[PDB]
Amino acid sequence: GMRGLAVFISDIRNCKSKEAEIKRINKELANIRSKFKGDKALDGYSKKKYVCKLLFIFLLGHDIDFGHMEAVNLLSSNRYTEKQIGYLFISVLVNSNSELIRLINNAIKNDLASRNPTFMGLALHCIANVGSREMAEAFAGEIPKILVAGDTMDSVKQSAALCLLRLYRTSPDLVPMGDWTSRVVHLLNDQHLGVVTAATSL
Amino acid sequence: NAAMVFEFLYKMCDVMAAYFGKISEENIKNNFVLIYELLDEILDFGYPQNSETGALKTFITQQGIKSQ
Amino acid sequence: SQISAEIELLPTNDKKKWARPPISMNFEVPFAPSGLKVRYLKVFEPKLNYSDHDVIKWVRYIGRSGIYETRC
Amino acid sequence: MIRFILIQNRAGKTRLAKWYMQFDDDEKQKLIEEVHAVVTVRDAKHTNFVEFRNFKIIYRRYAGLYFCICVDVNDNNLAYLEAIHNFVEVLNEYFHNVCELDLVFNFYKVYTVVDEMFLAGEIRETSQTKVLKQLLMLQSLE
Repeated sequence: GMRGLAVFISDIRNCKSKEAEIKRINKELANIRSKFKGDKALDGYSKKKYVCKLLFIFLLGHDIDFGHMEAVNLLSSNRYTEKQIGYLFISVLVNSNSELIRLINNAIKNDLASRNPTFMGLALHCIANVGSREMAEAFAGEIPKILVAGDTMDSVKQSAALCLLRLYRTSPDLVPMGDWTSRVVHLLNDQHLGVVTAATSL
Repeated sequence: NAAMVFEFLYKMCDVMAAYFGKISEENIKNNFVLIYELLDEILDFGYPQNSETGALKTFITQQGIKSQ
Repeated sequence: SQISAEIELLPTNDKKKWARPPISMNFEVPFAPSGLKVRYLKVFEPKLNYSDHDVIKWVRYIGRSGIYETRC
Repeated sequence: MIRFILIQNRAGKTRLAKWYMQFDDDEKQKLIEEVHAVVTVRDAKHTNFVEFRNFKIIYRRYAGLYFCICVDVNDNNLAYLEAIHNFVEVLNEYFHNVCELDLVFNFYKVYTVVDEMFLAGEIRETSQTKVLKQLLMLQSLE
């Protein structure tokens, strides 16, 4: 469980007119800025709490322009929850940067070189929920490599089908038609039923 | 008569201001019956009858809700 | 904060004495030196009838330093 | 395809904004405001399939929430309404009760449920028991 979010949102909800809310949110932003700069904030859980608080600050209706490198740093972790929060933050906040996009692509490429459905599914959701030219360029030939008749679980198969759908919807010219059509077509006859749903959509 | 409608609207605005202060969503919502009674009394069949405060007080028995 | 300065002096003859000018400092602080503090600021409008709490209010203090002289 | 999913309230606050296509900065707020204005006026004795601009939304009331999926013109109507109901029932059996407080205090869990059953603009999964099993199996693992 997480303790900082409960108290933070509880405080910010039962607030007065926008003046008090703005004062509280700016105080929290200053506190999180001080915590991010220096100090012994190497613990992953503290970064989790700060990133979640900042995400709620953004979703409340205020603009956020910092706390992005320290948030994409969460991806390189073994804890599932940290990866989930990092992927959610990347999906919610999108910025056009050279080093940041390259780092995100490297993290996702490392993620896809795994052997568990959870990490692959999270990476696929991160790819498909935003969409970008860089993601399509660096993963045009990787999603079909998942969808091809390899030893993959059903959930990652559905995720890959929908991710390829999204990439084709956003990057039509970057999707080939190699020797995987004969696999996707026969994938529609596969067992399970959600897999048939994703294959039918694609 | 074009000016008569505007004059009647101004008189109704003054009556509402004297009754429950400034016109707001909450004041209108909380005083539906008062508003219906006021429109029934001040106006009938389209003839804007007298809207004097003394004359309107006798014909109106509803009291509005005030929220400051 | 502590600053230690060693000032070499020319031989000279006499009557210099450095004239002992005062110590001058420049600063600004986020509070009123006179102690003035805003207690309340309410805006009431009878016609429009908007809530006073809905008015966004920002109050900040900047106390500039004039001639801050300390004899030495 | 699904354009966006919203979970609004009676007042107008957006408890979950999930867009599946690139909108502008003020365009999102304008869309939310006009969707709220369209939905709030209607009542139970009305069609749930209200069209606006070049799209159509599928609004469904639940306690104090207005679930709304905006689909394309040619997309089916009833299927996405029942997808909304399925999503609501998965939330109901997940939190053991759906309410604004749980959505506010557990926004990331709501996001992961939405991405579990609504991915890339289409319907990722159509079942409740299997989604719940896969989510519980991915909840004890930390």
